[PDB]
Amino acid sequence: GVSNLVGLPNNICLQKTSNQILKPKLISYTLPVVGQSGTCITDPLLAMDEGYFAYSHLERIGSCSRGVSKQRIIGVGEVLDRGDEVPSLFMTNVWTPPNPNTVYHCSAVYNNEFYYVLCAVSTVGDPILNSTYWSGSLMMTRLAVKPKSNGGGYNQHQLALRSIEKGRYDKVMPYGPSGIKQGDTLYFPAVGFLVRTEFKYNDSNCPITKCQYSKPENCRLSMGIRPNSHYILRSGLLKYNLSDGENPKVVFIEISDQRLSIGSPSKIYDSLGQPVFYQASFSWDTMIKFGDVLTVNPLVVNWRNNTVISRPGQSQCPRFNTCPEICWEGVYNDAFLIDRINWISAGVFLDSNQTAENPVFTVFKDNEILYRAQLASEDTNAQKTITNCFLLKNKIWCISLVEIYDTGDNVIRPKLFAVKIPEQCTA
Ligand SMILES: *[C@H]1O[C@H](CO)[C@@H](O[C@@H]2O[C@H](CO)[C@@H](O[C@@H]3O[C@H](CO[C@H]4O[C@H](CO)[C@@H](O)[C@H](O)[C@@H]4O)[C@@H](O)[C@H](O[C@@H]4O[C@H](CO)[C@@H](O)[C@H](O)[C@@H]4O)[C@@H]3O)[C@H](O)[C@H]2NC(C)=O)[C@H](O)[C@H]1NC(C)=O
Ligand SMILES: *[C@@H]1O[C@H](CO)[C@@H](O[C@@H]2O[C@H](CO)[C@@H](O)[C@H](O)[C@H]2NC(C)=O)[C@H](O)[C@H]1NC(C)=O
Ligand SMILES: *[C@@H]1O[C@H](CO)[C@@H](O[C@@H]2O[C@H](CO)[C@@H](O)[C@H](O)[C@H]2NC(C)=O)[C@H](O)[C@H]1NC(C)=O
Ligand SMILES: *[C@H]1O[C@H](CO)[C@@H](O)[C@H](O)[C@H]1NC(C)=O
Repeated sequence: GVSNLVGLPNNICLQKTSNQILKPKLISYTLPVVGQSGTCITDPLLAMDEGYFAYSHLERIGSCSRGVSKQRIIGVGEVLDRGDEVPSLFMTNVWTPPNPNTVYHCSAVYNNEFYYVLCAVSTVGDPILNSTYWSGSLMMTRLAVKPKSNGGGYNQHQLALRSIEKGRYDKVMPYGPSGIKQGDTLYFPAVGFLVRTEFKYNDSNCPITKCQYSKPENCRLSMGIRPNSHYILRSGLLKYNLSDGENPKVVFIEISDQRLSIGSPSKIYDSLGQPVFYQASFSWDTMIKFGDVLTVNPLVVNWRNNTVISRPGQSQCPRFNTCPEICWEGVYNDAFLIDRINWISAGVFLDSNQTAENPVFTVFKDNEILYRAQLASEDTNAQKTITNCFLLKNKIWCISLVEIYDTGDNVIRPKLFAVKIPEQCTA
């Protein structure tokens, strides 16, 4: 079957090459995302663990940003080899909340037959864009990956969050596609909203050395979505111990201050016997942020010193920016570690400076891109990108979800690709 990337997988190519040895296969049609002309599919989540996956999206009628929310899909299922010997996703269980207008920022963790999905519940829109008026309310659903006919609360049911420990943070919420379980406590990528006049930051920790026109205040102002924001954002994890009587709390853990950046969508995952953490770059530090997790609680991450991977921005903080500016921009494009011995990772990235376009599956190390494969056209518009890799017959496969703009219908939709990591550098 399909299993996590653990133990001693088949060899992969380790050399920088321009040979086309990556051969992505399009596998969207196994999920309900091929879509209908007058509908936009937005706000996707994909998560994978132990032969299962959780998937979520919102469908809007008309406009992609201001359209009417038709339905929120939350499904789980299994990753299975089609006869082809190629992995693909198959739903087994799907749920829709009663009110699709109010669910935001879902995040999934798998544990022993069930996926847990933590979401924000808001009556004032995306909580990030109006945080003062957001109530801070949360919701968690449990889905069985193996539905059992008329299974009452086994198949689906919601859990009650009657206690949130958030220390000195006003509000706390899930903020990233997926997390990890730890026999058997759950950890969700999350973010904390700290009242700005409580943020202890020493401006003399802001790298201005040969950054022309970069005031040392910039690193503190950029910790909120706006230089005058009431809150600043701090990434971290939400802990949820399943073995806590009957009302397990949720405890916020903040990310350490090494290479601090405004809280943004993040991800924690298990690769080869140890957890990795990825944090999207939504401000001035535009080089990819991920690394082995030194310790989970408290959270400290051994950020890689990657010099080749970045992400497109706008005028102020374009791709490859490293100088402290005041900005809130960027895109979520994560990377999955596939070989620790050599620290090689795979991800889909947008190969452009100031426009979100040209999605390229790329395998890479800290200072070298080894090889790559265009996923669409060089002026294809794209956004969020979520990669998970695993084993199929001891061979490493990755599955990437990529938000692509469809020029026919003028709407975005998730495309799924399955990519085998080449076991040799010649075709
Ligand atoms: C995120 O969160 C909150 C929602 O809780 C939102 O605040 C609300 O925003 C709307 C503005 O879009 C505002 O409604 C407008 O209010 C003014 C009257 O202003 C004052 O009246 C209230 C009565 O007690 C008082 O409580 C406050 O002092 C309030 O400031 C009104 O002039 C507007 O009407 C406009 O003109 C035409 C008239 O025909 C309307 O038909 C049309 O709808 C117009 O918008 C409008 O009603 C509302 O009062 C705010 N709610 C409160 C509690 O403050 C934030 O705006 C939002 N923040 C972000 C970044 O999105
Ligand atoms: C990346 O570079 C730093 C500095 O050379 C390495 O050492 C520590 O890294 C962390 C992460 O940014 C810093 O917060 C510490 O101050 C560094 N300690 C020092 C000065 O030795 C780090 O190990 C490198 N990461 C990699 C790729 O292993
Ligand atoms: C996209 O942005 C990058 C970063 O500024 C540009 O690449 C740099 O181009 C300058 C030209 O002065 C070189 O000195 C640097 O070495 C480049 N940085 C690296 C290592 O990539 C790039 O040219 C931009 N794309 C364009 C031309 O629009
Ligand atoms: C950090 O440095 C700045 C400037 O020297 C200072 O304001 C601050 O007090 C220092 N650290 C602390 C908390 O003492």
